[PDB]
Amino acid sequence: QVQLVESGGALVQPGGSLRLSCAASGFPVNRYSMRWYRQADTNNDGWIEGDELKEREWVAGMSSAGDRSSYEDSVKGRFTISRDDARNTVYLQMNSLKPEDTAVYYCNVNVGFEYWGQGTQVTVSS
Ligand SMILES: [Tb+3]
Repeated sequence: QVQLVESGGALVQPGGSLRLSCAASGFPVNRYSMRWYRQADTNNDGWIEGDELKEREWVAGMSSAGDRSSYEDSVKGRFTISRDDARNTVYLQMNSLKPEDTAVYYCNVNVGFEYWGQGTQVTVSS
């Protein structure tokens, strides 16, 4: 069936870089637009909990043909979305990471229903 599996989350120092992956099963990533979302840690405790789990912040997206990408303002220039069609995987490159980027990151596709993966956490902290 349709499945999305995020990986690559880690603890990173401020200013650091990371690449997240979203491995898709059940459909081809080069036939669907794919998006990254996050649920951020808004109370600076290093956890995503409670009302933080009721949020839906769009981070980045790329079109099915691969020729149109978009980013939320707060990450423009710092993050880059790409994909590897052979690995059926979408990536999110992060640079110049900030504490405000601490969040669980989720990839998303619409295959006749709206689907999100189980998420991977990035923590930006000292
Ligand atoms: Tb929290």
